[PDB]
Amino acid sequence: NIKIMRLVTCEDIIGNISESQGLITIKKAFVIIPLVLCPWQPYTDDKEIVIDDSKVITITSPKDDIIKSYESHTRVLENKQVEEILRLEKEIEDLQRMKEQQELSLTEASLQKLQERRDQELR
Amino acid sequence: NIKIMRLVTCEDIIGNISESQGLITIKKAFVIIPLVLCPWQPYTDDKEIVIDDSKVITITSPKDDIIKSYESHTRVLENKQVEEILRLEKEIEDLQRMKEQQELSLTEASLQKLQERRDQELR
Amino acid sequence: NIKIMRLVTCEDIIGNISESQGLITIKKAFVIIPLVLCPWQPYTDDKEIVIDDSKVITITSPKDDIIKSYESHTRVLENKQVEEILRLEKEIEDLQRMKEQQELSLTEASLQKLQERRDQELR
Amino acid sequence: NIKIMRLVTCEDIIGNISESQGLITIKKAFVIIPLVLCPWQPYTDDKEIVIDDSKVITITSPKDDIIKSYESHTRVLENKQVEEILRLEKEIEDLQRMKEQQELSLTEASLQKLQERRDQELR
Ligand SMILES: *C1=CC(=O)N(c2ccc3ccc4cccc5ccc2c3c45)C1=O
Ligand SMILES: *C1=CC(=O)N(c2ccc3ccc4cccc5ccc2c3c45)C1=O
Ligand SMILES: *C1=CC(=O)N(c2ccc3ccc4cccc5ccc2c3c45)C1=O
Ligand SMILES: *C1=CC(=O)N(c2ccc3ccc4cccc5ccc2c3c45)C1=O
Ligand SMILES: *C1=CC(=O)N(c2ccc3ccc4cccc5ccc2c3c45)C1=O
Ligand SMILES: *C1=CC(=O)N(c2ccc3ccc4cccc5ccc2c3c45)C1=O
Ligand SMILES: *C1=CC(=O)N(c2ccc3ccc4cccc5ccc2c3c45)C1=O
Ligand SMILES: *C1=CC(=O)N(c2ccc3ccc4cccc5ccc2c3c45)C1=O
Repeated sequence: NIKIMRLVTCEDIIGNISESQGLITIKKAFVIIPLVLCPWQPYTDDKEIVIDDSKVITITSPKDDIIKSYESHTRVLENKQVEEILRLEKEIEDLQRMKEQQELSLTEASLQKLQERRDQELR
Repeated sequence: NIKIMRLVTCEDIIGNISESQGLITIKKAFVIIPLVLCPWQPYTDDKEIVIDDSKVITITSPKDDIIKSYESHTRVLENKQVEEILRLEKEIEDLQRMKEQQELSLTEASLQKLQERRDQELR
Repeated sequence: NIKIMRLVTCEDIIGNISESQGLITIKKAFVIIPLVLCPWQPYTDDKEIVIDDSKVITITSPKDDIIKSYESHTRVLENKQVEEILRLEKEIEDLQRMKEQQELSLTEASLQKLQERRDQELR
Repeated sequence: NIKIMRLVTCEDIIGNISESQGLITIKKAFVIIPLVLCPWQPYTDDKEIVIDDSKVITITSPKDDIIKSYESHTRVLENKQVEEILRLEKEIEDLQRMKEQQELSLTEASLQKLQERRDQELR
């Protein structure tokens, strides 16, 4: 149910909406800058945002081109996210392996000092 | 038993030595460059190195200043190693936490695609 | 309950909120300038601010990084406040001591004139 | 059994070694230039080189990074060799085909003269 929302604060946002008796929920909202798509709330990790219907100006069905652009944007963002996750996987694996290798070639007294220092760190 | 070793290849190396009937073992060897101390074998992680006595020119007891410098050098190296280990601990902890936070705010389909992609990676 | 508030006047403010049936209270509110945190009401000394729910656009849970930055900002502000209080303590103590020392080395007639002048001041 | 060998001629060479009672064999030896890996004996086609143990200074186990670099170097060299073999296969096939085509369009007297000339060549 991809639709365009007009907010009271002269804002146009496209997203997948679900309508209830008094309030509506929106997913993957994007503000439209005359086109440029920008994340509506780049401060939260919530999947959906609830909003009262009293702050609604117009609800409408967008054009096919807008829907296609919205789909492409979301797909590109998700692909970037999964690529970043894979990159972080590889980086953390490499770092852990090299750190373990460094830890292996240590001295008993140095190991005890490291343990005490880490205990003081966590203190 | 900190002592100075003269090798057949015109080399002077100071280290803690243990003498056996045919071969001798050395720990924390350091070549002396006319003074500059350099690691003797910066390619292995072994704690001690065994060497036949037939390749021995002279064994001798060093001066007090040389022993003090050797002790200071070893202590500084060990302190640097433990500091690096602590730094790596902090870095890997931060990276793992941020990666988990990134993983939390994902989509089910994206998570499935990530799982399949990781399986293909390990393939 | 650190949360992000969207006001009707296109404003985003993070703070510790408490929700009631008709109105909500907020503590340590901070406007977000695209990040920069600014005090929401730098004109009042009240600990909490009450606001009707009819002026609410969205309530949401922020990210971990935002919460950490908010905590650090509040802690830094409180530390600055307590340091300023200590500085003022020291300054007023020094000023009072030096003023008392000045008052000690006076003349009886001058003291009477000072008393009359202070009485006229308060008149 | 990838290990580092110190020779009497102030040389460090890494390779896969096999130890016997009096002599040791080494495969894929590589001199280390402070890192740069160079073929130890770029004059022979022998798979393994035998050497007496009396010319041994130190035998040691290298680090994981050195082993990884050695493996990568050997794999790259083998891939280059097989690629060159394939290139030579293609070149010799093309040359033989074109030479046969040239031989086909000849004259009987010219063919006899060619046969006599080749016989004189081999003489
Ligand atoms: C109320 C305050 C404010 O800043 N608003 C606002 C929010 C978003 C936009 C986006 C684009 C745009 C272009 C020209 C003017 C203009 C004015 C105000 C806003 C704008 C905006 C509010 O709605
Ligand atoms: C994210 C993308 C975007 O365009 N944003 C945005 C939305 C509304 C406004 C209103 C006013 C204004 C003034 C100066 C700069 C600026 C930047 C971005 C936005 C602005 C904006 C996003 O928040
Ligand atoms: C045999 C070969 C070689 O290179 N050697 C060698 C090893 C270490 C050193 C250290 C310092 C130094 C100073 C001046 C000359 C010189 C020559 C050779 C070596 C030197 C070296 C061997 O012993
Ligand atoms: C590590 C420290 C050091 O001084 N090394 C060293 C030992 C022997 C030699 C011999 C010859 C030579 C020629 C050019 C450069 C160079 C650098 C370091 C050394 C050299 C050396 C160590 O291996
Ligand atoms: C209404 C009047 C006004 O001035 N508003 C306002 C309040 C705060 C901000 C903060 C940042 C910002 C950036 C770009 C444009 C813009 C417009 C209006 C405001 C802004 C603002 C009102 O909301
Ligand atoms: C305190 C910090 C801050 O950024 N404030 C702030 C909030 C809203 C606005 C809106 C418009 C405007 C125009 C010119 C200057 C200016 C300065 C600060 C603010 C402004 C603002 C605070 O009040
Ligand atoms: C004996 C003669 C000779 O030339 N040696 C020799 C063999 C290999 C190397 C490699 C690198 C290097 C660096 C600095 C000095 C130096 C000296 C001698 C050799 C060196 C070498 C012998 O060992
Ligand atoms: C192959 C690679 C390499 O580095 N080689 C090599 C080994 C030892 C020496 C010793 C002395 C010397 C003097 C001038 C040039 C030169 C080049 C290469 C080597 C040298 C060397 C190989 O043989």
